[PDB]
Amino acid sequence: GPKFPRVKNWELGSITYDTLCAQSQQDGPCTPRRCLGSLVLPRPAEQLLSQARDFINQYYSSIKRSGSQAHEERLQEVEAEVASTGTYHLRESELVFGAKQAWRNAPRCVGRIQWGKLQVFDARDCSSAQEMFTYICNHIKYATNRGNLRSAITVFPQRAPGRGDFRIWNSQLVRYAGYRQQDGSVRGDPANVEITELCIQHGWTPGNGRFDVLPLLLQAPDEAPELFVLPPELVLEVPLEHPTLEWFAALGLRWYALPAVSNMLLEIGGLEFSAAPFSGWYMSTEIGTRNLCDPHRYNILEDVAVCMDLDTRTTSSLWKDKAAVEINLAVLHSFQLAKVTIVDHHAATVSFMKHLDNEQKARGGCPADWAWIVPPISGSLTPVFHQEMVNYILSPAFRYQPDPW
Amino acid sequence: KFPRVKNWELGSITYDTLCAQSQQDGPCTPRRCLGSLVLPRKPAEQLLSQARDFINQYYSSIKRSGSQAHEERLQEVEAEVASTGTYHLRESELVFGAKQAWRNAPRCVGRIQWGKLQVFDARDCSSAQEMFTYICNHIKYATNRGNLRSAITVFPQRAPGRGDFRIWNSQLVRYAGYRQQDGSVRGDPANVEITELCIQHGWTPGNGRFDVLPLLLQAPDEAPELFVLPPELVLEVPLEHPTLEWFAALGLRWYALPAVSNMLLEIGGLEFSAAPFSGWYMSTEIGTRNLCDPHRYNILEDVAVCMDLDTRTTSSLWKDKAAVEINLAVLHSFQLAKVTIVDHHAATVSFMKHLDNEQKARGGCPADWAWIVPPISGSLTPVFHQEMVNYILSPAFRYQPDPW
Ligand code: HEM
Ligand code: HEM
Ligand SMILES: Fc1cccc(CCNCCNc2ccnc(-n3ccnc3)n2)c1
Ligand SMILES: Fc1cccc(CCNCCNc2ccnc(-n3ccnc3)n2)c1
Ligand SMILES: C[C@H](O)[C@H](O)[C@H]1CNc2nc(N)[nH]c(=O)c2N1
Ligand SMILES: C[C@H](O)[C@H](O)[C@H]1CNc2nc(N)[nH]c(=O)c2N1
Ligand SMILES: OC[C@@H](O)[C@@H](O)[C@H](O)[C@H](O)CO
Ligand SMILES: OC[C@@H](O)[C@@H](O)[C@H](O)[C@H](O)CO
Ligand SMILES: [Zn+2]
Repeated sequence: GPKFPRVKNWELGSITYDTLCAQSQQDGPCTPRRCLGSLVLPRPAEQLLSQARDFINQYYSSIKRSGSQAHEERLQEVEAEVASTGTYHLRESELVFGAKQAWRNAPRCVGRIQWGKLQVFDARDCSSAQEMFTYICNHIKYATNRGNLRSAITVFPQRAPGRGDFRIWNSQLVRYAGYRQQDGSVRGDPANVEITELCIQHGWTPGNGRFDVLPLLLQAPDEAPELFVLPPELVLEVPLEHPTLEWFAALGLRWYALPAVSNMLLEIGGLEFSAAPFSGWYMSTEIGTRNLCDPHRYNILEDVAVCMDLDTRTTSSLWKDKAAVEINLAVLHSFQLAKVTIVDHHAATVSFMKHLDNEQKARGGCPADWAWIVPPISGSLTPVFHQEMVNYILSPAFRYQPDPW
Repeated sequence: KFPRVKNWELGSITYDTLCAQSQQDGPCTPRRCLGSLVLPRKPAEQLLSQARDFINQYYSSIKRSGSQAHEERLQEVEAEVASTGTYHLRESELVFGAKQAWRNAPRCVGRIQWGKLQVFDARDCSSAQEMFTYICNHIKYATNRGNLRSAITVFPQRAPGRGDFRIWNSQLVRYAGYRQQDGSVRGDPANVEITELCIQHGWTPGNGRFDVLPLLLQAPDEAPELFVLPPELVLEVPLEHPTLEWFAALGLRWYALPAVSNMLLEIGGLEFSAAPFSGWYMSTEIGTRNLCDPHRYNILEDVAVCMDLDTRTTSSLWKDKAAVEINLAVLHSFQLAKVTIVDHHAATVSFMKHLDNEQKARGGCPADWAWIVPPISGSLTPVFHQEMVNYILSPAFRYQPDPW
């Protein structure tokens, strides 16, 4: 056969070869001697220019003007810019293309069937924390759209050599506070204890609920981060109820509509956008299974199973499984009731399979992180479980970056 | 560099140093990870070094390393490879090698049990008939009236001058799959090809959904021979649900003994092409994969309809709900039948314990996260939150191509 990874779908028996991986200009953490594909985290003008040239080539390919005069002119314009400044700047349409391509290229995102439909907000003119806040508020308003969620990304100015970064300190635009208690337990989201304490140290009067929306800690270059409280009316939340378990509503659970990652680095052509929050809509298991049922998160599995009167004293009763299913159903039912976009893990994974087929034809493959694409409940009940996947890093890319503090 | 391995639920970090012991390459490269792939895409000195390495492991295990009998045994192996191009394991070494292959098996969640393995030396087997007798004893021993006991039976090693001893079945016990005229399959669609091979080799087919296949056993360079397992040897569990009284009427059942019969056991450079092993089931293998996979018995919709769920839409999570009840039925029924089974919560918890032991014992543990994390309720189990390093240690079980 061909010398490219052979990729099998075990449910269907179909075979594809990934040739796209040939485009990867960046090494992952795996070697022939060991696979580290389950690790969450991994671990100069000449370099910039090659990355720039490569991106400009991608861009001109995408507009079908590869090799053209404008392509060569743009390439030269970029070299000369890097020549005199040590950096360069993207044209608006390049930024739009690059942002979309970074999403398209994101191995961990199951939502990529939507990749061509991304509203890119250019906020590269932003010059203060206050303006960052306005742009973020605007983003949230646009993306939330009163429950009819729209994918969006707001791109703040790129890392500039000699100058400090724009950084959103929160990992998400909307996340709930986590308050460490005397007993050592946490009220709210344990994931967010550190950022919550930073909000308080920076002047935020903290609530004491399990679902207090965190304020934004926004950092303009070479300034201390500034604190901005999101106006409650901008943050759409959904009270959780269950379609058949009437008591479920009395748990007082809720989640926010808008999943917006705010601390990833968007890298395009060697340029680094350290603040480029993007948002899509939730896949229900992100909330139902991970946020609400993770032992290190809200960890509500036992609470719900007890209310369901399950035998929580034995693993074989599958109480964790029964309760998790009902929480997930409650999440779906409540978002649907509240008319807030949400996709269940079956619809999401079916759409990702369609995406894989599209991308096979468009690009000869699709980088995908199986561990992340397969949902955290009902894994093999979704088609992606049976789909071998090849993981590799393509640029443009979203990258994790260390917390600014 | 040693991979830093974090558990995201507990925040604890380990470093895998064991992976440095890997002498065999997996499918990954820095350019791309192929960790989700089920199968791999594809002389005296090398054998001698694998042999020496293994003998060294063996003598280190009985803490007689560098000793006398150690050096004699290394000498024996060297003299035998030098003159014959191969060598033979002492039974004690074979026993050690098999347990170690199990211990090293990245996809096995049952490895807490690795030290308790009954090893049957069937290397004195000269015919398919004798293989069948060994296999029958294996099954009897392993099944043990439902009190399942891990076992492996090791048939003669591969030899350069001849065909392999092979069991053609992928499992000792598996159900037939009969391709119907209308393209559908009665029974297990996973077994259509082996079912057809059995028929072509003269088996009279049943037409049930759960007809236990006969064994196609191949002695070297001979046509495979067909042997029917004595039904009394094949313990089966009718599946009923503890609360859904209609579930038993589905007529579903599964066999007690999960026994892989087509993997190659490699020990010290020697390859055992037939070395069927068995443990006991983790419920999700049956409830979720065997019964609910779309390309297997695919019973999700039937159960969901019997549960009277809204089957028309994904958002009702009928699949998830049905799957849970099926797994619950499997556990209840095996527990009712007094047949050893482990649920995926118990199994993954014990596996975490095993990871801890192995971290202390050997500085790591090869683990294939995609396989260790159960097919349902992944993140509800501790292994989901556990980063794992996957690599090939020897002794090893490896896949091998189907003999036909
Ligand atoms: C449109 C609806 C979308 C859906 C349903 C969706 C779905 C998902 C899901 C379920 C994850 C796993 C997150 C986790 O478990 O932590 C994820 C991750 C990710 N998504 Fe999306 N996504 C969507 C939109 C977007 C957009 C608009 C972008 C960027 C422009 C994007 C880029 C990413 C990236 C970079 C990750 C990795 C995040 C991480 O590793 O923490 N996604 N997506
Ligand atoms: C004692 C109880 C045992 C349990 C609960 C157990 C559990 C499992 C499970 C859940 C898998 C994944 C199976 C699949 O989905 O295909 C597996 C695979 C495997 N197990 Fe075990 N196992 C046990 C005993 C053994 C023994 C005795 C051996 C060998 C001596 C063994 C070696 C292996 C190997 C090599 C695999 C990979 C098989 C494959 O890729 O198809 N296991 N085990
Ligand atoms: F940098 C890191 C260090 C440790 C864990 C980690 C995982 C981050 N995942 C958080 C949840 N992912 C989210 C959250 C909200 N929204 C999305 N989202 C939005 C659109 N597509 C996905 N994804 C990163
Ligand atoms: F060579 C291959 C080609 C395609 C799939 C594949 C994996 C199939 N795995 C079969 C199910 N695994 C089983 C079955 C029975 N028994 C166990 N088992 C018993 C003890 N430990 C595991 N595991 C190999
Ligand atoms: C250890 C493991 O890599 C880790 O728990 C991963 C597994 N898969 C995941 N998949 C998604 N979508 N999101 C996650 O946070 C994780 N966590
Ligand atoms: C494509 C994917 O690797 C394949 O479906 C794997 C996923 N995880 C698995 N895990 C186990 N335990 N058994 C399996 O057969 C599989 N199949
Ligand atoms: O409270 C601090 C954590 O939420 C923070 O460190 C996040 O885990 C991080 O920003 C995710 O990238
Ligand atoms: O019907 C033949 C299949 O059961 C067989 O090819 C298995 O999939 C394979 O042998 C598993 O190793
Ligand atoms: Zn890998």
